This record gives sequence, structure tokens and C-alpha cells, in this order.
Amino acid sequence: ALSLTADQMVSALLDAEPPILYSEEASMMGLLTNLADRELVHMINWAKRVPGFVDLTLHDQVHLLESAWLEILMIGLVWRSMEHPGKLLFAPNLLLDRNQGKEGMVEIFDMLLATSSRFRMMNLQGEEFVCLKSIILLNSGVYTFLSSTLKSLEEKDHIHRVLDKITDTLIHLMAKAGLTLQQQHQRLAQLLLILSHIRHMSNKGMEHLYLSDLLLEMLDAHR
Amino acid sequence: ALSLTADQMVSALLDAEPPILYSEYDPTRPFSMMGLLTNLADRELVHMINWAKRVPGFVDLTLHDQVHLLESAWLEILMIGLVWRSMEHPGKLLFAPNLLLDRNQGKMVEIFDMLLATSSRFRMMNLQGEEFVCLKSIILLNSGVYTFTLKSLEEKDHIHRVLDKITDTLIHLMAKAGLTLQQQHQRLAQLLLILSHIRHMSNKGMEHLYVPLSDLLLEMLD
Ligand SMILES: CN(C)CCOc1ccc([C@H]2C[C@]3(C)[C@@H](O)CC[C@H]3[C@@H]3CCc4cc(O)ccc4[C@H]32)cc1
Ligand SMILES: CN(C)CCOc1ccc([C@H]2C[C@]3(C)[C@@H](O)CC[C@H]3[C@@H]3CCc4cc(O)ccc4[C@H]32)cc1
Repeated sequence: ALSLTADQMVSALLDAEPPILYSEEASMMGLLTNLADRELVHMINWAKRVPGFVDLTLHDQVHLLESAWLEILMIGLVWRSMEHPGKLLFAPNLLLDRNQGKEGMVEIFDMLLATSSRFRMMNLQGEEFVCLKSIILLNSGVYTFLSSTLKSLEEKDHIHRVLDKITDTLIHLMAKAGLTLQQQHQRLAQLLLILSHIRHMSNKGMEHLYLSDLLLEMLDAHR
Repeated sequence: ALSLTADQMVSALLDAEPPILYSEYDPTRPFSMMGLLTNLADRELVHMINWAKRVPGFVDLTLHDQVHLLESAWLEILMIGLVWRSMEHPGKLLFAPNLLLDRNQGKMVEIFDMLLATSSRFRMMNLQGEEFVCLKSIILLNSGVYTFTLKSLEEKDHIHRVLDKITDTLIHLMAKAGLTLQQQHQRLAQLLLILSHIRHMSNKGMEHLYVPLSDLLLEMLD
């Protein structure tokens, strides 16, 4: 993991991407839940392909996915919706506007649409997107490992080492886009600050919903 | 604001720092914790508004947008302030000089641990004062910028231009400390990723926490 070049990192993440799934007023939440549950299965397979992730203990892999899974679903939704102003592309056959969200759902819908609009304005590129999604996976739960055994300290150090490599990769991508050193750290900062708003929307979504055994079952594979 | 140098931005942010307040209880009397902490936070919020008015670029926004940004960020800002002054007190939170609490007195339990871990992370990274004041201003300008008309796009543009100015300043400070370019952007990323965790704690705090606040903020701004 830590020996990969930036191009090799991008290649690995692009190759890990999960498929775009298809769906299937009163049935709308059931449709969305069924989709999200099917997407979570593929998210587990994707996470095992993010360099460094399977180097962690099963317990830590579970902790990271338990913290980040809804952020990951949301950032994937915002990415799929980016070219569709005013709409959230939950699936190619499930494209919704605000009025269809009208439960406390519309507040989240507006936040998601705003993030999609921001991605569009920044002209977010697909290689940047996969780097952001991997950052979410590794970062969101790394401050809530409630133990510091020696093993936990080693795990946290490895995660931070891999996060550093993804940053280096994001900078590399912008440098190849002909950006200025100053433009490079400015864009890096702008992208990472959007991650704070994605956390916010995940918290709100989790409230609106009101898992670790399922995660470990899917993660705890045999050979 | 956009014309300040990085040294000038740092100096302005340092000069704008609010004072450390004391908890308002009799030390010559039996030792109410939630009441004490709320009273402290309410007094700190006034000084927070004064600090915000001194963050370069903030008062150039409309009063409505100033209010929106403070309403979104205020608990995050109180939290990063708390973590920063607890940094030299492992396993404790220095809410005030006369109100230093550990885990057990915290029993808030879940957030208390989150705050302690943030403090540990800052301690481990050897966060400097000049970096802290940049991160705190970034929270002010970024937290509400996604939840706001041509004036609005102008306002958002101005906010991002200032944020870009503060990113330049963080980079300048790290370059000054002798970091390589690789180490600068790695450190920049590590600090900004901690801000996602402060957002999470603020959301939990709001959750646990529960005249509009916008009206009170408006009166304090005047
Ligand atoms: C995974 N299951 C174990 C738990 C169920 O998880 C989910 C069930 C439904 C959704 C839906 C319905 C939610 C929460 C609304 O109420 C407010 C925000 C909505 C989510 C936004 C992000 C998102 C992304 C997807 O790609 C598929 C569905 C969803 C949505 C998202 C996750
Ligand atoms: C500002 N008022 C309009 C509303 C009341 O605000 C507050 C009232 C109390 C606090 C307290 C008590 C809280 C919420 C706990 O329950 C969970 C997290 C706690 C806060 C953590 C951060 C913090 C920072 C301070 O420097 C002073 C108090 C507080 C705490 C923070 C803000």
C-alpha cells in the first residue's frame, strides 16, 4: 500500500469502483432502502480493495465502515447526481427532485443537491472523487477507536500513513491538471472541507433513520 | 482581507483571540455541572462574536449571512477552543481554569471521550498556536457556507476567496517551520480532516443539547 505510486493508487481505486445499481409516493422509502442495502454489499467489496484497508484487524475494518457507510453512500449519490441539476440520481431509473422528498427528508435532499451543485461548479473529476471516497472510509472512524492497546496505535499509524499517500495522490492529480502549487493546495483544502459537510449530512441522515454484526459477517470471509 | 500577507493574517488572528473565562461558582462552597457549563458557554459566545468581527473578511458579509455562519459554527468553535486549551492536560478537559474535569466527572460521556481524543491528536501533531487560529477561522467561514440570488453567489465567492487566503497562510506557516512541500500538503490535509471530526462532535452536542439563537446573535453583532 505505502509503496504505490500516485498513478498506481489512482489505478487501484478506479479499478475498485462498485457498479451502479438499479432500483427494484408510499413505496419510495422502501425502494431507497432496498437499493441502499444492495449497495452496502458492494461497498464491502470496494473497501477490501482500497489499499491498506485489509491490512487492518477485522474489528477495525468494521469500526471504519460502521462510521463511514452512510457518508460513502451519500458521496456516491452526489457524484452520480452531479450532471443532473436539481435532481438526485439514486439509480438510473430512480431520479428524484425535491418535491418527491417532501418526514425531515427535504432538508437532507437540499443539502445533497447543494453538494452536487458544488461538485459541478468545481468540475470534480472522477479520479478526485475516488480519492475523496477512500479518505472518508479511512478517516471518519479513526478518532473513535475507543482503545489504545499497542495494536490500536499501530493500526492508527498505518491508516494515517495511507491517508498521507492519498493526499499525495490528490496533489499529483492536480499537478497533472496543470494547476499552480497555490491552486493545488487551495483545491485540496476546498475538497477536504466538503468532507465536513458530508459528515453533517450523514449525521442528519442517521437521525432520520433513528449493523456491525452484518458488516463483520460480510467482512469476515473464509478462503 | 484579500490583500493581507500571510504574516499579517496570522497577526490579525492572534490579536483577535478571545479571553479565557472562568466558571461562575463559589470556590469557598460545596461542589450543578450542566448549569455551570451552560452559563460558561453563554458568556463565551459573546466574546466569540467579537472575535468573528475581527476575522479578516467576515464583516464584509451581510448581517444575515454573518448570523447564518455563526449559527452553524458556534458549537464547533467552542469545542475547538476547549480542545486547544486542554491540550497540556492529558485525560482532562479545561472548560475553565477553575473547572478542569476528567472522564468520571463528565458523567456527556461519549462526547467527553471524543473531545479528549481530539485533544490527544492535537498534542500528538504538536499543533501550533498560529495553526489553531487558522483552523478556527476556517470553521467559522466553512461551516455554514453550504446551507445559505446574485448577492448570495457573490457572498459565497467572497467566503471561498477568504478561505483560500487562510489555506495560503497555513501553508506559509508550515513552510516557515521547515516542512517540505510534501510535508506541507500532508499536514494541511491532516488538520482539515480533524475538522470533520469536530463537526461530528458538534452534531452530537446539538443532539445531546436537545427567542431564536439568530436573534441573540444579531443583537450581539449589532
Ligand atoms: C443499509 N441498511 C442496513 C440501512 C438502511 O440504509 C439506508 C436506507 C435508506 C437510505 C436512503 C433514505 C435516506 C436515509 C432518507 O431517509 C434521508 C437520507 C436518505 C439517503 C440518502 C443517501 C442514499 C444513498 C443511496 O445510494 C441510497 C439511498 C440513500 C438514502 C439510505 C441508507
Ligand atoms: C450557547 N447557548 C445559546 C446554548 C447553550 O450552549 C452550550 C451549553 C453547554 C455546553 C457544554 C455542555 C455540552 C453541550 C454537553 O451537554 C455535551 C457537549 C458539551 C459542550 C462541549 C463544548 C463546550 C465548550 C465550552 O467552552 C463550554 C461548554 C461546552 C459544553 C456547550 C454549549
